[PDB]
Amino acid sequence: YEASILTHDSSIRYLQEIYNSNNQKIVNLKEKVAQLEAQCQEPCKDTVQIHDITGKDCQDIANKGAKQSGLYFIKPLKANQQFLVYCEIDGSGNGWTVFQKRLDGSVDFKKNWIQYKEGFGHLSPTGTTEFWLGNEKIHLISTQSAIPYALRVELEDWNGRTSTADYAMFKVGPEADKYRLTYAYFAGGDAGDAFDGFDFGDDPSDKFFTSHNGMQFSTWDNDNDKFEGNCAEQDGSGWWMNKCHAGHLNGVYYQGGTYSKASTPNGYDNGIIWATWKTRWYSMKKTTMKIIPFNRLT
Amino acid sequence: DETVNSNIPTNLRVLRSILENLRSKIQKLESDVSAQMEYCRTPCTVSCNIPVVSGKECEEIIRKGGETSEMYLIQPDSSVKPYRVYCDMNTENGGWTVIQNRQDGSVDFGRKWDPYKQGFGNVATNTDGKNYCGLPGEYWLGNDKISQLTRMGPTELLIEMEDWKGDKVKAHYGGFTVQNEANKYQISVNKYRGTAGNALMDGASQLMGENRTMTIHNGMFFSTYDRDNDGWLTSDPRKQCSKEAGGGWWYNRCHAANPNGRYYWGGQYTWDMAKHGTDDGVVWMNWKGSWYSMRKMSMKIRPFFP
Amino acid sequence: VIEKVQHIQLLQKNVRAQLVDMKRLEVDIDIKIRSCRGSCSRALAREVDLKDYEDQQKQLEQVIA
Ligand SMILES: *[C@@H]1O[C@H](CO)[C@@H](O)[C@H](O)[C@H]1NC(C)=O
Ligand SMILES: [Ca+2]
Ligand SMILES: [Ca+2]
Ligand SMILES: [Ca+2]
Repeated sequence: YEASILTHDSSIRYLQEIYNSNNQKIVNLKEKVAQLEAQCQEPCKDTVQIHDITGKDCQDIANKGAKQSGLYFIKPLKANQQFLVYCEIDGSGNGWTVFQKRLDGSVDFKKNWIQYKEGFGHLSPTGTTEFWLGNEKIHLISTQSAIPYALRVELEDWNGRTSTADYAMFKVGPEADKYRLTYAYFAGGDAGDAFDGFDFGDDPSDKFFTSHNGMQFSTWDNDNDKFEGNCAEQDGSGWWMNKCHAGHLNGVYYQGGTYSKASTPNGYDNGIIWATWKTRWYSMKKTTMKIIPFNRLT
Repeated sequence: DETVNSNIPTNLRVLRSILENLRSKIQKLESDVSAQMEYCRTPCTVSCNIPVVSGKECEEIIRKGGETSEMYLIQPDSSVKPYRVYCDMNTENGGWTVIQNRQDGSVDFGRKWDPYKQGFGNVATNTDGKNYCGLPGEYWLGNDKISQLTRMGPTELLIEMEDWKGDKVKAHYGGFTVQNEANKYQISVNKYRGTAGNALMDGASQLMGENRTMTIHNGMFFSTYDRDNDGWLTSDPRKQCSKEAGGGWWYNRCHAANPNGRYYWGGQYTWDMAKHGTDDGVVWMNWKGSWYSMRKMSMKIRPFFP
Repeated sequence: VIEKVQHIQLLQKNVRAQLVDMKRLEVDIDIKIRSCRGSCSRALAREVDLKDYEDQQKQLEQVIA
């Protein structure tokens, strides 16, 4: 209610005590703020990192010292640019360069020539992603000056059962020859030599119509199969088609593994199959294709 | 004296209210900073599995099958190591390499010269439970890298922005080049077309004469608050276009637009909000005027094919 | 002007200055806190109410006159 005009001198001298105090605190606050700004300049930590160790291939790298699987940069001797890959390094010190992977169906494999040439999908440090490295890369790797390579095919059903098929002298040719697939011989494996053909009984030429050694790569937009029609298209994928296949790892990913002829408007057997192991109406749950210098495959 | 002495008391009561009020707002702020300091004892994280397909830049990648907009790895030139970048493969026929992106204020842009040289921010982040980072983070690729990409060959620049009301306009530059560091990353643009307003080449629409001219960025040099290379030729340390907390840009005297300005929430901001009263902040005068901070701002480049 | 009536003129401006200074600190802190979003585990969700600052300012410009 308006007090003595004699208090004003203390009251006035009071608002000053809480004024300078305020400015004081504000200064320390700003300091505190400077410190906060410092703890906020960095970017989020990316779990996925790439190792520095490089080489002509995973083996070359593994030998150099790398000991764990993970993404790496390799550059085969004749390659222009270097390119990222997924290396698998076991205890024995074998660097496997993986170029094909299936495990969930998240990645569509109904791609064209270019994409199959360049590669698609994602690379992951924990080999938990699906992909196709790219015909050109695979080619470069498998045809390094005087280095016999070996291809291992690992399968796995919807029951935790795995199998492997190995091929010695694995090779993939240049685009001039449509990335022709070739190998010297089936180097063994409980998975079964599906690349040699398989007799179904539908025709007397089955074996002939389903062999893969020597077959050129095909995609819907680039027919190179031994069929008057289009294998890659019908199955909706990219692969070394004959007429059409006995072993087909880039097939449609049928969840459950078990599919039938009543799965398409044509009854095609366009799944992830490998005749020697399971029936043609069983699409694998996992699929991995890796290579490594033959002179290392035990 | 008599009644004027009545202001004094009612006056003391006022200030008393404020000084004790602020002293509390301070208390609030202090509390707030201590909390954020604790959340910073640990970082944010990402898991960006790298796509297989790669190339010299986004254009080559899309021509190689990369059709989805996400983070890619590119090796512009064989001398330098491959680096992550975000590729816009949908906007106007895709093949756009993002070199600058603003959208939420998650990243600080008021950095020194070195960081604008190397790059900073977050390129990409993981989208709704996915092993690949399909959304772009806020970032500046880094002067060196931008200089190299634009020189590789004829490069066009696409600038996109959005206001806090959902509106969108674009700024296109048929020709865009940024020189190397020795040349202070001097910028050159041309062949405009768009709806955002040609602020880089012409200058602020609101200005006239030498004023609308001294706000022209084309031909300017790059400056950061710790490295003056602007149009202001004087010794007055108080006239520099880039002050603390301000971003690095191609400042003149001083700007028509600043994609690298402070991220003010809401859009409109005033002189008593700005650290220096100067108007830093994601501006593009030719469309929203002088004191408006965009909600989204991005800079994308693509090899120019006539 | 008497001594006391002159010590007030000083404060009025002082607070007006400290108000602007706080208004600024407020925005600065908001911007910086948000910029921790891209570096730290999380960012303190907040919202500044410039309104109170906008009121205390006028409320003070009037009493100064
Ligand atoms: C340039 O700026 C000065 C100072 O603000 C002003 O006096 C002059 O009128 C401006 N030029 C224009 C746009 O007329
Ligand atoms: Ca055919
Ligand atoms: Ca800074
Ligand atoms: Ca200067």
